[PDB]
Amino acid sequence: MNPPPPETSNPNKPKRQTNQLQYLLRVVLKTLWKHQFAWPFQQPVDAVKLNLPDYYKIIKTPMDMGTIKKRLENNYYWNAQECIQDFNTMFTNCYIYNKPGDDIVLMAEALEKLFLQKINELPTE
Ligand SMILES: CC(=O)c1c(C)[nH]c(-c2nc3ccc(N4CCN(C)CC4)cc3[nH]2)c1-c1cnn(C)c1
Repeated sequence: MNPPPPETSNPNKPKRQTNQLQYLLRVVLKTLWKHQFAWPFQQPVDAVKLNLPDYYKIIKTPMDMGTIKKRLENNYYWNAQECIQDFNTMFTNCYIYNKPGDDIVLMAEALEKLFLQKINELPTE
């Protein structure tokens, strides 16, 4: 069964827009979005559709680039580090639930390299 997707806005959580957050959406997210291995990470894991009845029994902090995209578009993050933590959570969840050698793991490893490749240099203030 699928839990509700992660929130992309919160009236109690303060919003903020920075140069690095604009960079994280314009170049980081949107380039990773166009990678050939991006399709398994563009939406929350549908455990019912994907026949993964144990996914949310294991993953208690799910994350995907679709949620990250909407959060960046809604200025959900306070700074760039909070957004980067969502990217790291998405990758770590994939390595936690799956095993080395899986196609999904090779695809997450390729996106993670390109992710670190593009956050290596961020704009200043
Ligand atoms: C467990 C795991 O780490 C996974 C993650 C983070 N994501 C997927 C995943 N698998 C998919 C298959 C198809 C699609 N599509 C194609 C059509 N398009 C419209 C978008 C939806 C999206 C998919 N995401 C898996 C996965 C690996 N094994 N399984 C059985 C699921």
